[PDB]
Amino acid sequence: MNTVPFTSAPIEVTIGIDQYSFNVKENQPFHGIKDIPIGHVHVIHFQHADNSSMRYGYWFDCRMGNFYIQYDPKDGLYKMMEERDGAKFENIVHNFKERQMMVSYPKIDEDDTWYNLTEFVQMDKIRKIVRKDENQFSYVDSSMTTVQENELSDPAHSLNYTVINFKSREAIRPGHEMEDFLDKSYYLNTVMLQGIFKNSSNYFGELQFAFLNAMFFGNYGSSLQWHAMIELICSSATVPKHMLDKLDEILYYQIKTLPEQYSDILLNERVWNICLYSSFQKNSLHNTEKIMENKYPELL
Amino acid sequence: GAMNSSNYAELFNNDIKLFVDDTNVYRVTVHKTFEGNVATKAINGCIFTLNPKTGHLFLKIIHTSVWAGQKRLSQLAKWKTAEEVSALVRSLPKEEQPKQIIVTRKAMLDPLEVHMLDFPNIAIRPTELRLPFSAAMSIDKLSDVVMKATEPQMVLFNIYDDWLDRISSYTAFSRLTLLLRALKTNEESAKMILLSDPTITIKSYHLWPSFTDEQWITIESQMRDLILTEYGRKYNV
Ligand SMILES: CCN1CCN(c2ccc(N)cc2)CC1
Repeated sequence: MNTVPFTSAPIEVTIGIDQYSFNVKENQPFHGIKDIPIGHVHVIHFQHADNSSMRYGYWFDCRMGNFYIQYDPKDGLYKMMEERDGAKFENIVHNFKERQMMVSYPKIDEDDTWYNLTEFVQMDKIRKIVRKDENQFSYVDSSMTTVQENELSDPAHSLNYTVINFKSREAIRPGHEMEDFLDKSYYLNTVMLQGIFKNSSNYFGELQFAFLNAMFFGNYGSSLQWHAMIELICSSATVPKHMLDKLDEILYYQIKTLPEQYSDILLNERVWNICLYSSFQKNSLHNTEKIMENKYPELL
Repeated sequence: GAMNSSNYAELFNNDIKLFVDDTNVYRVTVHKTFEGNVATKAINGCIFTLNPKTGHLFLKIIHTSVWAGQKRLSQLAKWKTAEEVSALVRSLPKEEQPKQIIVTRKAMLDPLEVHMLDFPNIAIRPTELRLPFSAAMSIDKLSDVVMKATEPQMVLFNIYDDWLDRISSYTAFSRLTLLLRALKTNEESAKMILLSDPTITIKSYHLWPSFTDEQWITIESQMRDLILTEYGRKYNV
């Protein structure tokens, strides 16, 4: 188990760690989060009690270094940093644990939710979407725009998701206009899977990362990418059977975890009704269709 | 954006534009089979592609052989239309290619946009006008060349005959849309109006009769009468 210590908590803030969250009061004796499962990426995220505007956070993998949080009073935010002195870090953590000033990552033993939400998410791929090469962890917030959003304004602070555009020359073979627009299997299998992502695991990893940024930060740009990647699969007549079975599991757990009160802005009625009821794959997503119909029958 | 009554004079400026109407591309007769089921028989159709400033009409005749062995013909017809319009543009010299294509039905927007991806600078636009171009097959010479075609064929017409020698393109388009609205609402009456006087003829190289300026005013008034009438006969007013 790993630990992310906090130097201090000078401003009142709601802190999230993956799907968990807790409230820290201004100048409360909080010195971080312990018992974090090794083997998964994680996200630690923040919403200040005074400016609910800008949710922000950090994706990280404890196997890639020793990370801690320290508030910056000039930039006005909690910042992740790496401690290179390993003995200094072990000493810090052990003292904070001895004084019991840390919250425990509160995982139920039965509970596979976080695994199921991050199965294909890799830190190395996150760092290519979020370019900040000097750090091992990646900052994301509510306002960051995507590369595709900037084509329709600061490039260093963008989410470089893979661009998907159904009315584009990349998506449409000359002479197969109708075929390729109405059946996107060419674009899915040749252009994106074989050509760009290389395999379905990387495709699913970006899809899962986009969903998590949409849910945790309200990133609209992440939401468009998430919906686009679902729609490209559902609108392909020819999809490997293992990919469809895995997509059904992925989406099931995403819909299960979504806050009921955020479906109004996080779910797009069009894509979902098309995917579940009109598309080639309308009969291939049994688990997802069942939870959607029992949890969000209004949208449909 | 969408074309409507507000931006109506834009049709007659000097930016090349084309209307595309697909309503006569896929045409069928519905009939009973020997078993008492219903079946369709396709008949020849046409794409109606019109420059409203010049009157130039690119009439692409759609021969029934293009449907042989195909499924979902109403959907295919939209894509066939877009393929043929795209081929037409590519065949024109750069300085004759349109800067906008206005489709009369919104279902043509995605098929035409996908076929024109090579032409990012040509705007594809819908319209809120309810234009009467479906009635093009009520023009006898247009119907004749469509129904006689034995193979795919493009035929070029000027749907304004020589009117632009005497009137503006705004006025010519208004006359055309009035004539076509009439033919659409009551074809028999409309055609009686246009031919009643045997002394007024249709030149071999024209589509409409050779009316004087004064006779066009009479004609145009008779078409307005017809359209308002039928609008009573229809709504009892
Ligand atoms: C009732 C209004 N709906 C409009 C569509 N919807 C939506 C959700 C996500 C994205 N990326 C785009 C759109 C929000 C809810």
